[PDB]
Amino acid sequence: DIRQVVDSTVEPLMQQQDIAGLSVAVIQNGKAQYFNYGVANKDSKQPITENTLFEIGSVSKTFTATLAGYALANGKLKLSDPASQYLPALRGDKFDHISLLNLGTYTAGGLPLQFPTGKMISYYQHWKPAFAPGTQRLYSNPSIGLFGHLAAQSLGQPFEKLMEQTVLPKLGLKHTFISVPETQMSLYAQGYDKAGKPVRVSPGALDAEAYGIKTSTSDLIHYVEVNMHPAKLEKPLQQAIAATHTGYYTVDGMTQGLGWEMYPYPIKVDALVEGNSTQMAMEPHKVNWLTPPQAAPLDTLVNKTGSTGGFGAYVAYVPSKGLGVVILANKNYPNAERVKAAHAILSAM
Repeated sequence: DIRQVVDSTVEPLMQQQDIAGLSVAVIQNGKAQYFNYGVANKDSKQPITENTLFEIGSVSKTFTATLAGYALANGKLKLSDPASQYLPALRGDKFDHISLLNLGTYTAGGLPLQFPTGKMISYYQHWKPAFAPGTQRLYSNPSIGLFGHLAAQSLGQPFEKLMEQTVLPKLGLKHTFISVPETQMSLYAQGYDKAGKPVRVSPGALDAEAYGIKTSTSDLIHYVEVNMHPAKLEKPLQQAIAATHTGYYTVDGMTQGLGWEMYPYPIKVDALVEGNSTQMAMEPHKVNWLTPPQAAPLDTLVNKTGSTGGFGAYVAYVPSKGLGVVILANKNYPNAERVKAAHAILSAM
């Protein structure tokens, strides 16, 4: 049944892309299944399992967004608030008329894909917007980076503390980390670059917010499951998850939430791949706001891509169907291949 379709999509994928290790998790009706291939380390030949820890890159962005949503559920913040409101050092002009919403949906006005502490603050102070806030989407790590920081500020605690001592335990995730603890170190997969060379993500400002989470398929498919079915979560988390799956604007058939991107389901794999493409990340796109932001409706696909130097993560699920797939690899292989494989598995389910 499922095990054979997953095997016949991932094995050829892994051979084609020369991936050392791949774990896949699917969920249906609250029930998870794990399909594990290859090795976490090419030297040790440590096998991949659903407890293997991977870097998930920009999928971290959904965790950041849930953190911000938890701050809003607890009255610490409004999405319309100006960013300067939460950081004195940014007061003076610019960030007085850029909203938190703007920062979180990448519409702050031209913040770049990546950074060229307070020296990152200084980056922001010297930054010259290319466009009016709210007019164009430009995928940017510093934008969601500051979104998370500010959301942490509002709650009077540092990002890392909030995430690990508050937000993740309350999601039931005990194998999701910003910093991989010493006892779990051996579970941390080795990442390999385009050439097969080992590499782990390198620290950076507000990395924790943008691309700094690592987790296993077991914890990430659970994350996916409570994002689909939040009714057992405490109320502020429920409200938070509603906030992240709210659509605030459209950009080419894709409707933007907080961290999560959303599409009609079903969708052609071709429509799904072009929505996750290289230029839909690197090119600026004008945005049709939703004058009344739209609560999550049925027949929607939720997905997220995320990459590091040596890792390739992808998440896709359709909440109204209760269907979710997670694929974690210790290779940054192309996005198109990730959605193709996810799409196949979801269909078969």
